[PDB]
Amino acid sequence: DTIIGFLGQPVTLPCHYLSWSQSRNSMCWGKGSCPNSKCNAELLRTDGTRIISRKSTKYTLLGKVQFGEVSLTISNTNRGDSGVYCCRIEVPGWFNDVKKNVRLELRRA
Ligand code: NA
Repeated sequence: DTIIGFLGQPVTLPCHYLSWSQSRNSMCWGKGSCPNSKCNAELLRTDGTRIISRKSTKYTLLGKVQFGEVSLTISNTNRGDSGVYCCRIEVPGWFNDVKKNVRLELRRA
């Protein structure tokens, strides 16, 4: 997946976990491709119901976390926001987290 967005404007990087369970799941977004464990350069983390942690108010989730609507919205993009991002759905048990890399390209307005 490559998302194309405009500089100075927001973008939404898509990430969905259809069978999300409030008592079982959690997730994080990070900058760079997903490492073996957790998120590198974490930008945002949820528990089962809500955002519990955030790098800054530049990053948010517009959808419902409870229903696995965990697409990341990045306000007011600049060139440094370009590149690969990691969306990581944390799943109970071992070696089974759903990891996904999303590339973001940005163009001049
Ligand atoms: Na796991």
